[PDB]
Amino acid sequence: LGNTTSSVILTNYMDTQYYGEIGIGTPPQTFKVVFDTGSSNVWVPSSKCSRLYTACVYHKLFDASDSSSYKHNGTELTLRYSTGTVSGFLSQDIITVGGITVTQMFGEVTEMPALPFMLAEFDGVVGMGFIEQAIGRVTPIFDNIISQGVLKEDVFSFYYNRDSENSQSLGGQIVLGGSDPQHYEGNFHYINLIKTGVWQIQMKGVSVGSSTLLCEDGCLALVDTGASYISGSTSSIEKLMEALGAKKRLFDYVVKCNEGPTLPDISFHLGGKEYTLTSADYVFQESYSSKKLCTLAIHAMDIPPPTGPTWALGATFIRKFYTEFDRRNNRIGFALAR
Amino acid sequence: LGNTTSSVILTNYMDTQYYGEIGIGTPPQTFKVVFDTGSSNVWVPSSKCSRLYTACVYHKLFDASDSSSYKHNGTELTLRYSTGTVSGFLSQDIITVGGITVTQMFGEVTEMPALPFMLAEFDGVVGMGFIEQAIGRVTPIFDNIISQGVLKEDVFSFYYNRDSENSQSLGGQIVLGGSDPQHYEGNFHYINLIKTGVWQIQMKGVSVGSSTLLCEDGCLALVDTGASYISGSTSSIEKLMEALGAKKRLFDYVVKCNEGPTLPDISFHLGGKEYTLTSADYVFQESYSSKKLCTLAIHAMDIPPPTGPTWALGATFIRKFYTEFDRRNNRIGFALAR
Amino acid sequence: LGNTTSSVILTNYMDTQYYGEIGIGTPPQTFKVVFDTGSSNVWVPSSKCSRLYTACVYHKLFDASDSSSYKHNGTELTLRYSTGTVSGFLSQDIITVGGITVTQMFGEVTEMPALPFMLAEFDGVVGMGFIEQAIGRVTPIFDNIISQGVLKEDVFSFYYNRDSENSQSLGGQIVLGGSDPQHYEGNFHYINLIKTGVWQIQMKGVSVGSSTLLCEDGCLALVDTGASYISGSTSSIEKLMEALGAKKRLFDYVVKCNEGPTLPDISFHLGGKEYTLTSADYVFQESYSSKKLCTLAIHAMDIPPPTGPTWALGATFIRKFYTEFDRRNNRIGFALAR
Amino acid sequence: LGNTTSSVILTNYMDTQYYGEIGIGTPPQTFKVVFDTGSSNVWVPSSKCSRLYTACVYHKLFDASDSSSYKHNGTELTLRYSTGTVSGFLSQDIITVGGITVTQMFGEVTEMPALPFMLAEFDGVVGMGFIEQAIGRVTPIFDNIISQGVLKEDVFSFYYNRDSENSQSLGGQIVLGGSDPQHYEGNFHYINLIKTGVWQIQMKGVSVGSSTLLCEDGCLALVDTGASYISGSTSSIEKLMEALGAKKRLFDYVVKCNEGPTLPDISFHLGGKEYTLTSADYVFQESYSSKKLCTLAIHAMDIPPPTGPTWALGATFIRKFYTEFDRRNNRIGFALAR
Amino acid sequence: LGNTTSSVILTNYMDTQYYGEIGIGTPPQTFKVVFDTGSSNVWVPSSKCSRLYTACVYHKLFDASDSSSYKHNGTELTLRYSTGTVSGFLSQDIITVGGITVTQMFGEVTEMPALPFMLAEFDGVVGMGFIEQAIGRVTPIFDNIISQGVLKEDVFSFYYNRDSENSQSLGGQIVLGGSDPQHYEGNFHYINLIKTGVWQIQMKGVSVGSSTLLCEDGCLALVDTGASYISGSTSSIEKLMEALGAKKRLFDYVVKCNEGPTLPDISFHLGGKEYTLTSADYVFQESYSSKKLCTLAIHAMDIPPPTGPTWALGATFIRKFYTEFDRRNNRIGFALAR
Amino acid sequence: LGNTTSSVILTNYMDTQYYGEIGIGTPPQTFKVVFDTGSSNVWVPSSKCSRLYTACVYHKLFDASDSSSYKHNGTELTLRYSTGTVSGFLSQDIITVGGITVTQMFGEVTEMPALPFMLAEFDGVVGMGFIEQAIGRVTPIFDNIISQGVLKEDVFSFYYNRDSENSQSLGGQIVLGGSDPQHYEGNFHYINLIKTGVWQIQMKGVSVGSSTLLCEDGCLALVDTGASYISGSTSSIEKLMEALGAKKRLFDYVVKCNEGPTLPDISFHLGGKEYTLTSADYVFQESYSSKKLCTLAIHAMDIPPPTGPTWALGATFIRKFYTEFDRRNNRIGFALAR
Repeated sequence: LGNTTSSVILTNYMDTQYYGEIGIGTPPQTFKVVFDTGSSNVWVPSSKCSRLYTACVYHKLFDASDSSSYKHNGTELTLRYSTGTVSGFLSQDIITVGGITVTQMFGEVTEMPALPFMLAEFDGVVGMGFIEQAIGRVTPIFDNIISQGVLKEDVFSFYYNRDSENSQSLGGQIVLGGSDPQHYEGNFHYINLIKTGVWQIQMKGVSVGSSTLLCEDGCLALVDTGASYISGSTSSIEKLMEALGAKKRLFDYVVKCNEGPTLPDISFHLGGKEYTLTSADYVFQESYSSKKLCTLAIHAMDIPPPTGPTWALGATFIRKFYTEFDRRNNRIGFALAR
Repeated sequence: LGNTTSSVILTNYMDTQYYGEIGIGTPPQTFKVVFDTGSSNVWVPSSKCSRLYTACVYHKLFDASDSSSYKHNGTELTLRYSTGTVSGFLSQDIITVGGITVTQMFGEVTEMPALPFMLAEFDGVVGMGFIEQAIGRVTPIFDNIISQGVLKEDVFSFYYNRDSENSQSLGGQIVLGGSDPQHYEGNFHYINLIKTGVWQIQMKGVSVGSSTLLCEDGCLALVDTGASYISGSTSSIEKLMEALGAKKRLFDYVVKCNEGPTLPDISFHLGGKEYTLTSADYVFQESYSSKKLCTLAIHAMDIPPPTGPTWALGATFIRKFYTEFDRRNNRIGFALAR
Repeated sequence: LGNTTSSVILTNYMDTQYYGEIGIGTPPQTFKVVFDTGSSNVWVPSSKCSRLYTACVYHKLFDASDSSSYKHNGTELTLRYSTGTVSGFLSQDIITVGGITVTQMFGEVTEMPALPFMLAEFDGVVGMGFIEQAIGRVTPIFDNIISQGVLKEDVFSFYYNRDSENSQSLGGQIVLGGSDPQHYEGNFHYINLIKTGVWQIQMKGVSVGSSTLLCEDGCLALVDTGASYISGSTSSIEKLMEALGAKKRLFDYVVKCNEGPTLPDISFHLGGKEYTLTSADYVFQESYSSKKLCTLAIHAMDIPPPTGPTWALGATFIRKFYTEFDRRNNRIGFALAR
Repeated sequence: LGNTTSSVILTNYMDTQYYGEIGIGTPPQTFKVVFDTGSSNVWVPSSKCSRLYTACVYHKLFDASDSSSYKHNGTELTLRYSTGTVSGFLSQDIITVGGITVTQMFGEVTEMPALPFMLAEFDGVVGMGFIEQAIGRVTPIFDNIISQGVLKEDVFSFYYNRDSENSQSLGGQIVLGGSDPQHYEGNFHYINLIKTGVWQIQMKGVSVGSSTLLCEDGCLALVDTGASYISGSTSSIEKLMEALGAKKRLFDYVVKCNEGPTLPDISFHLGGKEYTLTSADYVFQESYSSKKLCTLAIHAMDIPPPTGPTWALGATFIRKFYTEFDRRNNRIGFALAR
Repeated sequence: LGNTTSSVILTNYMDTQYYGEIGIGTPPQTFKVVFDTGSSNVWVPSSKCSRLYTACVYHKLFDASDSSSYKHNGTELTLRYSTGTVSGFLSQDIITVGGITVTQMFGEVTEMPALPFMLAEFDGVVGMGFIEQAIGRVTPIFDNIISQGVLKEDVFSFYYNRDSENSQSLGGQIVLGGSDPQHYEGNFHYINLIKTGVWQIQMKGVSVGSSTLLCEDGCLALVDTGASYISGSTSSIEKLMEALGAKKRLFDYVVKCNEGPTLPDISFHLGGKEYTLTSADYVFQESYSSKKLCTLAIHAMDIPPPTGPTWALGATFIRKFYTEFDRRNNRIGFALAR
Repeated sequence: LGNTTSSVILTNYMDTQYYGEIGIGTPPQTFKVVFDTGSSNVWVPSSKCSRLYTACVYHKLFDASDSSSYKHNGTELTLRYSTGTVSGFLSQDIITVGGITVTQMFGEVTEMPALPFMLAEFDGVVGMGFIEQAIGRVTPIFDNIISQGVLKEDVFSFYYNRDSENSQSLGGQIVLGGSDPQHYEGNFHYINLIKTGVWQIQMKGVSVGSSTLLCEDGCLALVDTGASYISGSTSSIEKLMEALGAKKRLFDYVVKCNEGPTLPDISFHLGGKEYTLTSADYVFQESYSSKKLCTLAIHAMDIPPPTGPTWALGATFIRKFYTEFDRRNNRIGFALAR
């Protein structure tokens, strides 16, 4: 341990994508990345990404030939998420994350599909997960930063803000090595991980207003900074949505915008505490008109073993509760807001 | 040289005006002022300003008749900024800035144009530039603070925050006599002034996306805490804006609001570091609508000789990079703001 | 009879709620109320309304202990509407309605459900119906005002305006004791009530364009100032909507906004006259785009005996036709506009 | 004392300017003027106003050279309002106000600032305040009308309507010598002036929702027909706005438009009655959008001694309460407008 | 052939109607008309159009009695389009089209249905089709203009612009007698007509991204300047929409607005070339929100023999490709843009 | 009389300002100027303009001290337009307009009001009116060009384009000594000037839809290239706007944006031709929203004797009709622009 922290300011795109800058190379090539506790690899698109993929013409590409600290590896890799898949090869270089500099093995991505990566405002991903789930067992970036012995504590924290058209306010902030009390209130309460290797905790029930109608007898909750939404299994979400009176439009679940504020609180029972989102927290009140339909920030996602079936607590949850991921103690701390 | 630093808390109005409070006279008459490295005089509006100047109706007015420590001078002065002019006369009184008290000659302004000053939340200006550029050869406030030999270093530093809808967020901060490590990370990187007497450095190139398409044979950068935006020559900005796909209007440049988030990076090559802004840093993202127009915090400003032609790096730039102004070593230092 | 009238200016919320001020107590506690010909009791929320109900934390509460004219009664009551139900107890106090002061028994409401009363911009309800339908046979407020012998005529009238974003114009007006010719044109034509005790008239047919396709052989029409919409039985409305080419979205019936103006007039045959709404009168033209769906201000409502089955002519109808409720003659007068 | 009352019809521009017509000279030159209880001088723009004052280009100009009943005076005068200043010189001529003809000294204004006067639909001002506050000790118009002994009572009354998109709606009305019972209901309630010479009364408290949180040890209220809004001291309004959740901008305070309708009541305790405004009365509701900002008709205005510190009750207040100004008994009467 | 061209500037209404001015009569009565290669008759509404039809009260009517060049014919005619039907009688008069004057037989229309002609922003139609499909074998207007021998070439061209809220730019342009290179780039490539008498060409396939999944083994394509959209048979469009992942909302096919840019190019194989529309060309991106649904500018239309079954390439196609209809050579030329 | 024509390319700013470049002095100092048939003097802003005139800070300033061909005069002058006034003094220098060089007396302007000139993209004005209306009897530029006997005809012509978002579109064009057949079609139609000395013709009537409801006994039309709009007397425009259903605001008239496209034609009867504008020609269609307000390019302007009362036909009109100004025959010719 040392005496420093490093923060990275995040851009909020439409409350569904949150990303910040890293630099790769000497001199640094700068990319927009999602900092993702739900995966463990660092990747960006390659200058060798063939321009067949519209996604690669529309994102910043890493040119290894322009860095005097680049070292070749070549080993191939396929990274696949629950919503999309990328593929490429391993390279080594220096990565700057809020003026921490760290030598890191990462993926230069050469196959990058339009679905979904044309919708991505970010270029790549910095996996904040554990080595146990890293592809190619490449040492994750946070472990390499812990190895430097500069960070005040072996934790990192996430603030995700609510988007506003009347402010140019920060979209979010990640702090490596600690937390920022400006963005939460009170004190952390922690829930221990079921096992090291995944940012996943036991959940003891999910209530809709007055009744634990879901997850009686327990279920799993991934805390996923790379997911836009709160997610459940298709069956859990069907039942949640019936309880709310929301219905599947064509693609998504909606409520009449005026009735949004009549919807019940949703509480997630974690570590003896109730983490409660109100309807204002989980419905996109694009308006409050009785003539308009409004979407909810909750979706089905059937996550396969070994990680799933599980709920995923993504940006929707994180906007409400500032989150501290504690590697030393294998636990996740939450605090409100702000 | 002593052992003092004073900080002044600043208010951020709409990401365009940053100002703090000074007290003039006995008893103190308080004023909201911009601390401005692009000018070297102090002024506030005067009680002798005709109320046919509506700007004077809408601001705090120094009344000499209520100050027991006032000393008459009466010498005429006119101050010219690129967006407007003020005129009045010189007076001397005691000024408090962050618990430092200094006897100072300042302008009492009696002619204060509606455009731009009806649009100012601030009342006046504290010039932080050098005596060389002082109108009427009046000794600047920072030279007079140095002469007291209380300050630890002959330096001052600026932190400009992003806008907030929260009361708790600090709008910004000036430190007299040092820098605040709580608002920057990594290390300072320093560029020497072309010449003492102006806060202007050499700029080695401006790149927009993946091309050094501007300032290719070097140019000038004024580091200007009193400017809201980044500015360049009309021809430089025309070229810059062609590359962004932006439309020129009367006073600004706009893009379609849906286009904003995906506009390219802009980098400024200063003293052997690239200083990169993303679109989130220079677009006022107020909507994601394809039907609406979103302003960029970059504009044309043709500054004349001897200082210009020059780029000016204002609040758009300083928000991302904590800035230290070093009078001892005639240099400017940048570090990543937090 | 006397020589006075009393008017109360109404706020229009989104063309679906219309409410104005009454004061209760000495000194007066002011509430927002809907003036409702479809019920006969006065009620407001109580200071004794337990804060379990989010609705009670979000509405103004009557504190009996702060009125020197309050007299206890205690008798309990349940008031239930077609869309929601309230419950509480009877109290007596002085109620001011446009500077008429009247001693009135009313309900202090202690049970107030979030569905629908969290959507209510009004606090309570002033029932303008007859004693025959009053709960607890509490003398309705208008009968108590008639008893004073101050009103020029034993009638009351309603103006409901169309909402506009470009005006701060009156939302509506109720006149006790007469009418306001500024808000209608021409002369009233009256339809007699089927029976005293309910504001309900015989309807002789409903035509969609050129054909009385509905209510041949007669049907009932409640004139209901407490209802947002024109309503029919589920079967009547299914057939009306098929005739218009409107369809059930998920929650509501919609048309493409561009096709709104192609929809046929709807005429209600009352008292030998045709009361005609055009499509502009019954469709919420939130836009006129061929890319957008627009909702209609007509809904199904199966009203149970003894009052139903019946149509209900609520705000949608009243916006078109200024309405005079004539207690002396047991009839309802209509006139256009304006 | 005689048997005449004259009414003047007023135009309502956007709920912010209320003005009627006077005729000056022989033949009459007509002017749109605000009748203003917060000032005691009459002025109109002069033909001698330089056309470099754009405000003079855009208004009606009195030309002395076309009036056979003009009498020269020529004494300089300056008039200062809280939002701007006019300057010119004194002239005498015949003025007709509602079919009363009076010989009157008025200001011919030759200096008329673009801000605020380019934004005025009106040309000039008829001061209805007392001689005590008259600049240059000029006898006010109402004192000269009283001296004719034609008026029934030494009183005048104001009715300010809500805005309308209809041509038929009367914008407002001033009655000279009485009040119009057609535009108020219930009874007048009277408060005595602190002192003759100013239309200022004692205010006993200002409450926001269910709490007397302002003016708790009493304060001052100017009843100001020439002001658009209700105003308080900066500190009073900061506190008021904190309680409403409103954001301060340059010239106004805003809330999110969806929040407007549910903002609390504001009450003004005047002479043993509470005068209550709902949010519909003080919010310019232009939209119900969560993304838009809606202005409040309440602002900060620090009026200096001897008149201030004071609240000012302008058109926001007068729209709800018909106001009678009684010079005989040095009092102000309020009744509920209709 | 002569040496002139005639252009007519078109108004773009919502990207779905395009119309320009013609004058009929001496002196000219001016009408808004769609210039329609998909029909061959000229018609406008008649002054003799009974006002039963709301469409006729809402459009400009031709009064024969006010023209000194009107000559009676009387022969009746019914014109029916794929979306609506009109009926009336033949008249002769002088028609001015961009200052070409031509004696023309046209239909005075006396039966004009609200569906769809109440939605029409245009008054009438100028059929640019061949005599073979003219009703009453009335010589089409372009043949009568060719007969004058004034036009530089026996062709006419169409430019249709994309609508913009930030410009008052031209909606479109038709050029009789040639083309305007300001509105296309590069050189025409032509496809020959299957047969003279219809503006219809052979199509050799329609691909969605990478695969000719439609129209393998050939199909027909009408080039129809009177159609808003690209259309196919119901079966072709069902399959196209499944391939895109679009679905039938209630009335129309939609995609989530954010996913619009992920949709594949659509290429129409005509004359050995691929005419490619991107998703930006065929989806109405009224927004790009993940919370909103967006409609496509492609619809089913089962066109009956002898002309159909066929695709129709209407405004959606024409916006992308500037179109030259070449009567001399019986072919259609296309060029991009602009 | 010689054989030269010169064209000057104009820039279209927002359909409201049309201007081209002139060069003054040796070496040339370039200025953006409106070519204005409604005035007869040339002026540009002067370097002697006080920078307390913010308009002068924001425009190009003629500096006599940098011109070797300058000749002093110094005579004061003031120029009055209907929307503002400029003042300064006379100077002589060489002016180039489209490759014609002429020695010219012009105004150096030292007083330049913020309103309207802060809103001008142009710097100054080239008066194209007659010597009769020249302030200070200064010979107008076109009289001095004629005296060189280089021009083919004693005429000049104006083309004003519609606005564009394209760079390639020419904003407009003035031809000195002829007309450009590339920008008009059909034949010119000529009206003789009421009198030489003003570009004013007789107008025989103004019709709105199907009724000559204005200028029924004849009136005056100034053909004014320096005016943005069509203007009439206040009373004429009130009547015109009543017929359009438009609302009057401070500086303009608006309709609901959805109403814009269906507003009636307006025709101007000039010399035995009707000149017809559709709503597309005089509405700034920025939206089709029922909630938004759309400005008309028609306004009230009361021009005084001897020139007025008069209508003025500005850019709204000239955009549709190519205009030739014939000094040889004292007439104005119109043809349909293309």
